[PDB]
Amino acid sequence: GCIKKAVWFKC
Amino acid sequence: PAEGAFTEDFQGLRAEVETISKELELLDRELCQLLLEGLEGVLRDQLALRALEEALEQGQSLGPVEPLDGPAGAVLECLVLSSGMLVPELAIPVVYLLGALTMLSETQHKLLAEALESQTLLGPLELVGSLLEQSAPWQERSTMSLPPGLLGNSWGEGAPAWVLLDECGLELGEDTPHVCWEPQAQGRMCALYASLALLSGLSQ
Repeated sequence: GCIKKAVWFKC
Repeated sequence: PAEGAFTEDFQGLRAEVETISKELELLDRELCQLLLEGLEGVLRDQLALRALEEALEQGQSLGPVEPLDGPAGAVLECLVLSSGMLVPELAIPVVYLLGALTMLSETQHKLLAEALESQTLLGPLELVGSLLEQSAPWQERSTMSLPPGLLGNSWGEGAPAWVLLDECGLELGEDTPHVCWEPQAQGRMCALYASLALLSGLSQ
């Protein structure tokens, strides 16, 4: 199983 | 004319801290590293701590941030969208960190920058947390048996862990008891624990 998470990246 | 006690215990303090430190947004390694480099530089400059705290406005800022020079600007670049707008979920944990840091001395800020630079946050976090847990009740002065040297910390007059704790108002010794809890140290030890926990959390 997999799960979606929010990840912040440098622009 | 109130509910509960004036003071929390270590379990309550750790729960309060963890509502922030264990619910942080996930950062890509590159973004995380830039944020930590920025925070390290901010901790070495009292004006950068003030400028950053003012820029974040306790999460109430409306509109794009004003660009800042040096490390305070480097941190702001990790908390804003391309528009310059602050992201509350990224900024609010930094506001809590800056709030806790207000209780600490300039000497302690420089030691926290060294702990950050050397990726040594967990050692000090564990030492401070263990002293807060073992010194119950905080209202009473007590001698402790915990020997910091046996936890892997350098210990002796002038060592980083020694200065960090001495600056909280604890009474230290090279021989047992190495640490004597003083009730006057409560706020600074709690703030130091919260600052190390937040820096460890932000480091992922």
